[PDB]
Amino acid sequence: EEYAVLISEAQAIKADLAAVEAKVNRSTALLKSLSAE
Amino acid sequence: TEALYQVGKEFTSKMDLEKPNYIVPDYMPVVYDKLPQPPSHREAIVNSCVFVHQTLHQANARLAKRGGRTMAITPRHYLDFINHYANLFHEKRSELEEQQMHLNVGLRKIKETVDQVEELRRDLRIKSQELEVKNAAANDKLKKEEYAVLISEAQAIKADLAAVEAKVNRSTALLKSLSAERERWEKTSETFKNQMSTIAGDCLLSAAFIAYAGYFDQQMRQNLFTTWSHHLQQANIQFRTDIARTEYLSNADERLRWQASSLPADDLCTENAIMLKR
Amino acid sequence: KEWIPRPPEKYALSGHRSPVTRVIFHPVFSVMVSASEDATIKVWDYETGDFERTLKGHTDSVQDISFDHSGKLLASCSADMTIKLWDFQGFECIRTMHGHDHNVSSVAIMPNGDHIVSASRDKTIKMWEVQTGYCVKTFTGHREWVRMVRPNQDGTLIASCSNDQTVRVWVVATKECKAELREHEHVVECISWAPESSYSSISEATGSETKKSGKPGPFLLSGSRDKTIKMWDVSTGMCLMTLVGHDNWVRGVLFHSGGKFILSCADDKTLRVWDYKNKRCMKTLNAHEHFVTSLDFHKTAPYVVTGSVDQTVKVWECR
Repeated sequence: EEYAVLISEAQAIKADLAAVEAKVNRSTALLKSLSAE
Repeated sequence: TEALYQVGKEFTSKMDLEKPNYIVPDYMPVVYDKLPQPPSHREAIVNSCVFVHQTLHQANARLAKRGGRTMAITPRHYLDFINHYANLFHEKRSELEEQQMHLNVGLRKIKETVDQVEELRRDLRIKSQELEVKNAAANDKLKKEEYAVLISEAQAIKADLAAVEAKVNRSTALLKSLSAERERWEKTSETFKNQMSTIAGDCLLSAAFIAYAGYFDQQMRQNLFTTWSHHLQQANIQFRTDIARTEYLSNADERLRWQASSLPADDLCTENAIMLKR
Repeated sequence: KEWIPRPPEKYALSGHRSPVTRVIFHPVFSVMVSASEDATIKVWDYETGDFERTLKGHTDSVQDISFDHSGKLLASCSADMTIKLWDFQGFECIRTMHGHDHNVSSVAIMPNGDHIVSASRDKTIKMWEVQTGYCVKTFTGHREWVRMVRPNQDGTLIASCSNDQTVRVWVVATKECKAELREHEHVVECISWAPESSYSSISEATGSETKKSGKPGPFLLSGSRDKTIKMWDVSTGMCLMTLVGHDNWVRGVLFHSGGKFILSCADDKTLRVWDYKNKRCMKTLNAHEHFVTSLDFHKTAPYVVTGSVDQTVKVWECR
């Protein structure tokens, strides 16, 4: 019962990890575009 | 008297001054001799204007008899009186119409708000039932990879439900805040039709006060205003007897600005400032 | 004469801060008057598209406006339960008639120029005097909201269209519904009758037989939300032809000044001009990006104007 809750918390943490990784990649692309500036 | 009546008719001809349910009093204060026996509302208004002009002559005669000093009452005084009457009528009618339009827009916005709040109620119950079925399916199927996906979607739906609940309580807090505003606007909108009925008499009194009662002291100003109000009452012309002339002819911002200019905080001083303005 | 609006526009007049409800032409002057939902009536110059002035006396949304034969007065109705008479020389409200409960929908002045007719949600039609302002006789018989009302060319016959599926024609003298028409598929919304220039043009279009007097009799036109425009006979009350092809709800219908084509708008966002004698000219003209509300045809000038919900009034050349 609580086991499904804990695996759902793991799914939450992996969704947050994916969002953070996407943000990091997007910002890295942004800085790579602003090198000349 | 005939010249004054004709001038009043011709000048105040583009003003509404029409009351379909006007009731002719049994004893009409006939000022103009050739006034029609069943006078209309406009004719009563012009007769009241002529009565005001002659009341100024009576006041001057009284002051001369008492040994006081009087100023000549000329037809230019009557011309200023009717000009002020027209200007005040137009200004007050425009202000009242604009205020009522704004209030109607506000009430329509509030009604759309409550309708969208009910729509949020139904959206909330739909979201709750979808969450119930989703977590029921997740628990059933987990009890026998994609199953973690199902429970993650269930979690996302709970998060959306929490955001929707925040919107619920926030919109409800806003909705209850505007309760005093909505009720006061409803009362004002219901009283809008009554206020339009009293524009003619109030504007007549205010124009007479501005054009005529400037030179006299407080006692004579009050006597003239009382005489005009009694004549309007005898002629069945509606006017508000609750508001003050200073409050009617000026707004609080202008009064506050005048006090900043070292204007004494007096009713007579306020009336003098209004006359210096209008 | 054979005027027909063209896809190119001349000016896109946008001054209203709320959807435009009706647009009309001044009888004599080169003046366009548009009534919108922001309680304001705006005056334009259709020849050069210059804003002239606004009439902001109304409280709630203005629904319908109408001139008289001389164009010397402007009668307006609004949702604030009142009818305002505008003096077009000074552009000031001169008489505000009260009563006629709930949202007033339509207003019109007979060619006599002495009395006014109006429709509202209160399922009745009232009759007013322009000189005094007293409702002397009240018309009853409609069982629902009445949308539009239009008189004849001599101030004797009046028809009113309502949500109750009935387009019923009335008389000034005996106050009786001589013709009652309940046959539309859904709600009728707009009506307009036939000028004398088109009485002869109906005979070969429908094959109707002349009576003993020889006059074809007054005709009737009524557009209904069922996407159909149908032109009727007032004297008898039978259908003559049904015009089908409007994509969405129809909003306004009228006849070409020459009395040869049919020109009407609808909620299909397009202006459609149709031929009824030969079913030939089926031009469809996109007019507005959003729903089109009202329209009018100039009696002599080659100009047509359309009012829409997209806050704009548009003027089309006629060619």
